[PDB]
Amino acid sequence: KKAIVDRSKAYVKLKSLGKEVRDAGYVPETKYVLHDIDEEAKEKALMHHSERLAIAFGIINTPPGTTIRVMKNLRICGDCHNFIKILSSIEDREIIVRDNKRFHHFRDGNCSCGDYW
Ligand SMILES: [Zn+2]
Ligand SMILES: [Zn+2]
Ligand SMILES: [Zn+2]
Repeated sequence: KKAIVDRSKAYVKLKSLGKEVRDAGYVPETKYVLHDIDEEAKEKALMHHSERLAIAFGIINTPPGTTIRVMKNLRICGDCHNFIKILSSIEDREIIVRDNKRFHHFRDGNCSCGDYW
């Protein structure tokens, strides 16, 4: 209930981050979203990938510059990998996403996996 409030705050930050990461050169690859829905809804479906929501929550919940550490039991999709790389170029935080195979260390617009995962 109050946890729904934490989610709400993450979705709000995500919208903000979405605009800035777009300004930084992120272009959402919506050809991936296999639903008979409009382009805006497809872009929202990608923005709402849970690793983005968890990163947005980490950013509002921690002091500026704090390393963000997110764990996802599933592989990070190509679109999230691009989004988080670009976010790491404009947010002065190390962002670490642990997926099913590795620790993706996003720093300064690069990932430690070299985009091969
Ligand atoms: Zn889907
Ligand atoms: Zn994704
Ligand atoms: Zn990576």
